Parts: sequence; structure tokens; C-alpha cells
Amino acid sequence: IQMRPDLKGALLSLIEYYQWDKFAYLYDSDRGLSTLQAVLDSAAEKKWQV
Amino acid sequence: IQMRPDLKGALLSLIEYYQWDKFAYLYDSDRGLSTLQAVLDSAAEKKWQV
Repeated sequence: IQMRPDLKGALLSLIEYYQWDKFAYLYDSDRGLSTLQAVLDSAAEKKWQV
Repeated sequence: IQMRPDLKGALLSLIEYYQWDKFAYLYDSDRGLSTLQAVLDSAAEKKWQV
């Protein structure tokens, strides 16, 4: 019973609102890279230079 | 006692050999992401577009 909501989708919509294209993604090897894969897989569909 | 040698240094030295600057890194989550962290952390040290 994962009480925490899936944050992957939330952050993906915010970067789309500000219309970013070239940023830096500082990640810690702690909470998992599930939010890192989500933006790395989407780094090809919507182009980004992350 | 890990029999398999570390590949992280080897691949980085070959990419530096072919002198690549923009490539595609198709990784599978199966064998881990230790090599994925090696290219991502070295993506900034040499300024690549992965």
C-alpha cells in the first residue's frame, strides 16, 4: 500500500509548463532513479538536452 | 568475491578513443545502472550529448 503518490508524472508536466529545453537534473542515489528514468526516457520524445 | 571486472573505466576510455560527442545510450535496467551513472557523471566532465 504505497501511500506516496506517483511523482513522476507531476514533475513531467511542470517542466512542460515552463517550456524548458536545457537544464540540469541533480539526483541522489537514494529515493531511486524512477524519476530519473522518467525524464531520461522522455528526453527523446520531447527533445531535451538534460 | 566478484569475478567480473569493472567495465566502467573501459567503456569510457573507448568512447574517448573514438572521440564521440553525441550518441545514443540504449541501456537495460537488468544488469543495473552503475555504467549508466558512469556515462552520466562523465557526460559533464567532457561535455557530451547523450
